[PDB]
Amino acid sequence: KLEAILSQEVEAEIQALLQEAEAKAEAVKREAEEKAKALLQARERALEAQYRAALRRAESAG
Amino acid sequence: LVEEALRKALEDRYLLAHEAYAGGVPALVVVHRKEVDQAKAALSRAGVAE
Repeated sequence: KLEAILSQEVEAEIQALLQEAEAKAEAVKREAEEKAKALLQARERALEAQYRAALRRAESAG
Repeated sequence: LVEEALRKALEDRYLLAHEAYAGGVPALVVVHRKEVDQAKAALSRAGVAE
């Protein structure tokens, strides 16, 4: 019938839009994990540096 | 004539309604959006226009 056409113009948009917004809610969240990981990768190198420098200084000093 | 033309053109998912006024009938055909061109084409072949 004619009401069955109407349910199909909607039922198409409301999956196109909600599939799109579940891949932005994916995407932001993927970059959020890859940032936190990298802000701790730079933190890891820094600490190392400070320890290699530190020990050399105490060897020289002594 | 108009009803036949519309029915073949537009299947059974078109709505043709009419209501009188004393003499002829002003008729309204109601059709889905994007089925506009087809709907028009059907009126144009009978010689009836908007």
